Amino acid sequence: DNNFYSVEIGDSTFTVLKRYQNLKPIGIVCAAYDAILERNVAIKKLSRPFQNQTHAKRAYRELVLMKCVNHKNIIGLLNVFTPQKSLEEFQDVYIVMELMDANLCQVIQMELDHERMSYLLYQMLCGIKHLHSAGIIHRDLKPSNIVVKSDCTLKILDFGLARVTRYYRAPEVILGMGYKENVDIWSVGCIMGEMIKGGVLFPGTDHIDQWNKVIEQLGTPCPEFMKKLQPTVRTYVENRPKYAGYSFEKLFPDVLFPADSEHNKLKASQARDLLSKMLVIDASKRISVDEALQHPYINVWYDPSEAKELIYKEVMD
Amino acid sequence: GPTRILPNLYLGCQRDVLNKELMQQNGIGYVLNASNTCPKPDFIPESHFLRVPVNDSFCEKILPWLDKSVDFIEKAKASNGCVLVHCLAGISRSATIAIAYIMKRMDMSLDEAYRFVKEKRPTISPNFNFLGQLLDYEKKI
Ligand SMILES: [Cl-]
Repeated sequence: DNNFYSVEIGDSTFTVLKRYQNLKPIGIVCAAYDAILERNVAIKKLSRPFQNQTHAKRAYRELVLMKCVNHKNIIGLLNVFTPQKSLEEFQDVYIVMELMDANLCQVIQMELDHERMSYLLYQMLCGIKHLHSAGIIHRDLKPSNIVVKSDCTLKILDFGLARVTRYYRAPEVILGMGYKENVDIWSVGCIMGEMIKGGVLFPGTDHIDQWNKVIEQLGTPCPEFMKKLQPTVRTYVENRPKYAGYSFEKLFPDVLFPADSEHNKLKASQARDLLSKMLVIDASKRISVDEALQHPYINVWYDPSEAKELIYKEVMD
Repeated sequence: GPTRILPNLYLGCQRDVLNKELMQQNGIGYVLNASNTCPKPDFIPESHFLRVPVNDSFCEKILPWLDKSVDFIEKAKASNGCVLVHCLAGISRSATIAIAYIMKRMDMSLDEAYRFVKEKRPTISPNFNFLGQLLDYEKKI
């Protein structure tokens, strides 16, 4: 398809296929109407993604991953193009995806029952399981890169890090430890917690501060865990005041949950239990995504009866 | 632009050094570059500059370049010069060297010196590898 036009969106120029109509802003991403599919879509511009060695490797991975992965809780790729005609001309990539109605930041902020929180978390966990099954650990799961539809369907937008908002990263990442799949479970816990509490669990402007909120709430890790850290990280961490932390009953009381819910005392204890197994500093004692999906709080949703030449190269497929 | 930490000592990122204008306004005479990749600004005499060739990682050792680093800052204040300590972002590597410098000259501990720099440049967040090393440096002093 070679039919291109241009529109000024805010400070940028989008130059897209004629099929994408009436662009409105929401990378820089605008919304459009796809005349050939008769639905709204999102168009994300990647400008000079090879502006350097880094943008290249992140863009190429995302671009490859987006093309070969597909699952219901991962945002769907509809199209990929470049308005430029040559490899020399080559400047910008456009990614067309399906368009949701809101990001998880907004949704967190709404008034949610147990049924909806459970469903969002369940979807999150399936998205992640699918990623791990493909050998992809996300390591950067945040409410801002998760979007949800009006009817509560949840899609994960990105594939995470290779290989500023730091609030959802696992202790392993701050502590320089090795990580495994259940790293992503820590992020889920943070999100879950945020949904119940009504605000970020561990809000901080740097590593020190992050760690602090973490230990102030969950308690200083035991000596066995301290010994797992490399010498230097260990000397810094063992030098920080000790904290007893709080039990999950005190961190997540009943009152925080929506008030007139059928069976909420049981539902709140299920939620607290799940949290208590997710917000666990020692990753070797933290639950897995598979165990999480089987947890009483989440398992209601299981149904037994159902189922730069490179970049440019990759854009022209 | 870059953050004044002390009189004659600035802490910044590579976009700061590469900006001729900003650099001319502050008086940036010297450069302590704390990265392997960030190049010297076309306008700084070699002798007025220093690379501390380190990466921002958990395995990098920035402790053995400390002494060198503080001297270079001290030396440049002796000639009555103004030093910019930077790395790619001025968040981790360069902030670590600035803090070491604060610890030494103000007889401050890591906690105190970190807070001193942090109040002036709130985006600083050196990794725990570097902070552990700074505790080790606290001892030497
Ligand atoms: Cl940095």
